Amino acid sequence: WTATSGSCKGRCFELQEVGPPDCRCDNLCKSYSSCCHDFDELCLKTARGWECTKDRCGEVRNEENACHCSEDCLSRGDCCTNYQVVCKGESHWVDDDCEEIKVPECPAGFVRPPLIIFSVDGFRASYMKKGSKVMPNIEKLRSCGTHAPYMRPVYPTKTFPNLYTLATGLYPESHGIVGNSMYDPVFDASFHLRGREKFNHRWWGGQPLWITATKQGVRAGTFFWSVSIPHERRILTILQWLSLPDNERPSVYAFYSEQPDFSGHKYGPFGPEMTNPLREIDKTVGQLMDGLKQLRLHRCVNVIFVGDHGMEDVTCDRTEFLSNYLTNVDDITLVPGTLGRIRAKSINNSKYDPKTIIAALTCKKPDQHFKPYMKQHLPKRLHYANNRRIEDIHLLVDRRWHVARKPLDVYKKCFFQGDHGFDNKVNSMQTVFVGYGPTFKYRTKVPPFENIELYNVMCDLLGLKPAPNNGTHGSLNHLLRTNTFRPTMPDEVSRPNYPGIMYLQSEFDLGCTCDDKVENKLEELNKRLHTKGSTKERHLLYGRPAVLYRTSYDILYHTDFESGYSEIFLMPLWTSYTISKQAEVSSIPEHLTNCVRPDVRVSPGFSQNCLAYKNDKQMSYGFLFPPYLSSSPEAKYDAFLVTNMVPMYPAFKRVWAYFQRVLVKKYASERNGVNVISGPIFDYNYDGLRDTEDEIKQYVEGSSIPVPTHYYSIITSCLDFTQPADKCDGPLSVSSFILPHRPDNDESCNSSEDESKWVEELMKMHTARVRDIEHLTGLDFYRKTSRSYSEILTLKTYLHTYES
Ligand SMILES: *[C@@H]1O[C@H](CO)[C@@H](O[C@@H]2O[C@H](CO)[C@@H](O[C@H]3O[C@H](CO[C@H]4O[C@H](CO)[C@@H](O)[C@H](O[C@H]5O[C@H](CO)[C@@H](O)[C@H](O)[C@@H]5O[C@H]5O[C@H](CO)[C@@H](O)[C@H](O)[C@@H]5O)[C@@H]4O)[C@@H](O)[C@H](O[C@H]4O[C@H](CO)[C@@H](O)[C@H](O)[C@@H]4O[C@H]4O[C@H](CO)[C@@H](O)[C@H](O)[C@@H]4O)[C@@H]3O)[C@H](O)[C@H]2NC(C)=O)[C@H](O)[C@H]1NC(C)=O
Ligand SMILES: COc1cc(-c2cnc(COc3cc(Cl)c(C#N)cc3C(C)(C)C)n2C)ncn1
Ligand SMILES: [Ca+2]
Ligand SMILES: [Ca+2]
Ligand SMILES: [K+]
Ligand code: NA
Repeated sequence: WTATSGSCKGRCFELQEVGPPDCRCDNLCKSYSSCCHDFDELCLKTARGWECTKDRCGEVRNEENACHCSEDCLSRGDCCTNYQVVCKGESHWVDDDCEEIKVPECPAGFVRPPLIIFSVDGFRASYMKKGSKVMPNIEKLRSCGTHAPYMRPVYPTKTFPNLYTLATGLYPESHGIVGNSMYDPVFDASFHLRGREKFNHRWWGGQPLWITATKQGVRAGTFFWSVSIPHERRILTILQWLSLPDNERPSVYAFYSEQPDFSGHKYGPFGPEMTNPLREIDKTVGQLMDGLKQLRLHRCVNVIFVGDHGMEDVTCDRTEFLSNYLTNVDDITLVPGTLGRIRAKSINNSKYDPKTIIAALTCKKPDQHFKPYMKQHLPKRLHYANNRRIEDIHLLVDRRWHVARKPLDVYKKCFFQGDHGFDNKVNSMQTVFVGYGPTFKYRTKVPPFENIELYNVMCDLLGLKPAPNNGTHGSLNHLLRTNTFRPTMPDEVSRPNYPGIMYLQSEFDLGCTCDDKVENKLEELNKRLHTKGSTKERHLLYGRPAVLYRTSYDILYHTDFESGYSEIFLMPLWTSYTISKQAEVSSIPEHLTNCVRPDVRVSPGFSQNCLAYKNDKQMSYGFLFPPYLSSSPEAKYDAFLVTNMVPMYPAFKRVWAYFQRVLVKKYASERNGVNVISGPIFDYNYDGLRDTEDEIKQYVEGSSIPVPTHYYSIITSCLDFTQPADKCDGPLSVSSFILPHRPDNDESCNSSEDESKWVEELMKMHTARVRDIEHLTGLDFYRKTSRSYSEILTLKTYLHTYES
């Protein structure tokens, strides 16, 4: 209950919120039913519209007007945005030539260039090019400032998850806004797009930019705009705040547009009806830039023009129904649409079985336009699992489709021709970034990057220290003319041991055999050189990875590969090897099929054993350095050391062997050599972070050999592919993956066929950034290169997306 009978006189769009039950006069007031009775009258004026006309020039101030054309308007800070154009012979900002902003040109009293975030809903990346003829203001920001060809959203590619990601630098799983609707099982509460529940603070985790700013003595504008406040009034409000006294004036501001999303849902992304919404957003940008120029701030303020997600063609007839797959369809609740999330209709049911629900949804029709997953089995690049609000069962929906429980859900609610929310790698979901101002570079194109990175940069733009987030601070330094952030490499926590030959063969009782008793002095020093590190410059091209936690591990050198071998997990953390364009693939000789050899540099007690694999009827083993890529018959024996072995499900060895036997050599031929680092990952609590030993839920039967949840590879070459991977003078090129270590290939509907028809497709779906692997391993890669650290940080955030 409010006492709505105070007044907004002299308080319109006040910046501090007055608490109940005073009445309120800010942007939230409508949405809380809490505005003073005179808010519309005083604060939402509309008379005479939003443009000065010649006849109003020099008019006598009439305080009823929406905006002013009177001589006193600039001093009052409330002119119409076109005042100077109509009444003082000035040019619109868009009609002015682009001129480099080498230094901030600010009025006296300005301590720092302000930041304005202009966010647009549903603004698909390709609009920049396809709508260029009708967005002159936007095209000028883009060509004259710093721009990417696209920006990658977060999954799900919905509004509130992406805008709150923009504000926090956090993945949805960490900030808590994991969909546009959410059931929390502790709140027994749903969050939706309509309703007041969304306004409760318990949903919104992390530290958004406006709080970061305020804690550090930098003042912020509203980020939230009530829907009924028209755009022209949002712009005028920002421009009025910008005229406040020095001690009262915010340094950071946001504008949000509901378009072009709103129309895109009705008409599809490139419907003829979309040209007008793009024209109207462009006009709004023009108003802000003309208002900035009037106030002499157009070469002082940093402007970010940024989208939350794109828009795809989606129609009612492209709906998959769970009613066509399940019988028990009334025992579940589905969060439907461009993603699916499934849980139990009633937590009073020990008869609910997720295993059976998954199997009834797996590879059931040939055309099937979705794929079910347990959340921990989703691609690690989505970072979509470590939250109670994300249901255990997830459906990834194909682009252009919907999922729903039953037909009536879709007709007892065709409306719509567009939607979004698909996998964040999908081209139609990509959005926009432009940065314009003294602190951004001039006429610069940068590569596509992820929206999780922008929080750090906005903090940099404002002189703030960012709260802990998921960006990689420094990875976007190349956007900026002046950086206050100079990243440095994390310190190595654990130094390796370099063991020599310390054990006799008969000390090992591993239950392993190898046919290797097949005895020259020219090649007797030569092999000693190899075990001591003589080929190490060829196989370890970027220095050894740094271990960033306390552990015990050994570096092992070999002719063909180098490894960092963990005495705690009884396997390599990493294994590094270079395959030139010229290298040959060979077979595993028949006499060496089951060969496993003790490593005389490593104790029996810190070694794996073959007996356990024999007793474990589910579990088999593979090798991290592949025997197929041995440099010589004699070097091949090094690939069968017990220190190169890793636990692998037979189903997974199909994937791994094809990767090792066919794809590495393909990449070396295409990329003119590759350097490969491979290894295990343990993420049993699916938090995206390296597990400690006491968090492992599965061991090779009867042993202390831990079972990885995933296997990684980082594949690096020269970006200038006229140079070989091992002699590259310049920038690097990388692709990486994190494959799930699964006992079946149910994820791949075509896995009964030859590996050449399904394995690469799987690996593409599980593409990853180097940074994702760093989080999952506690390792730090690329420590010794000739490149700047900033460039290396950009390389570690790169994702190879395999979209056309
Ligand atoms: C993306 O970047 C983010 C941000 O850096 C990072 O997330 C951080 O990861 C840290 C390690 O997992 C974690 O550190 C401590 O967590 C708590 C402190 O938490 C509270 O206080 C902070 C600070 O202001 C809050 O931010 C935090 O918010 C979370 O919880 C809210 C709901 O309560 C929610 O609104 C908000 O969205 C957020 O949710 C997310 O995080 C939680 C975990 O915190 C998840 O469960 C959610 O699903 C959601 O993802 C909290 O309000 C500490 O208490 C921990 O201390 C443990 O572990 C210590 C290890 O050093 C150990 O010394 C202690 O013993 C202690 O153990 C005790 O508790 C155990 C169980 O925790 C118990 O069994 C044990 O026996 C003993 O009693 C952690 O130090 C940060 O909270 C987290 N921040 C955020 C914002 O998520 C991500 O890791 C990256 N992602 C990637 C892939 O890099
Ligand atoms: C049903 O009501 C609605 C209301 C709205 C809505 C109203 N005002 C905004 C802009 O919010 C933002 C704008 C920016 Cl630029 C940033 C940042 N950084 C963050 C936000 C949030 C505060 C976190 C949402 N939105 C999304 N949108 C859909 N539906
Ligand atoms: Ca949106
Ligand atoms: Ca973990
Ligand atoms: K076995
Ligand atoms: Na299959």
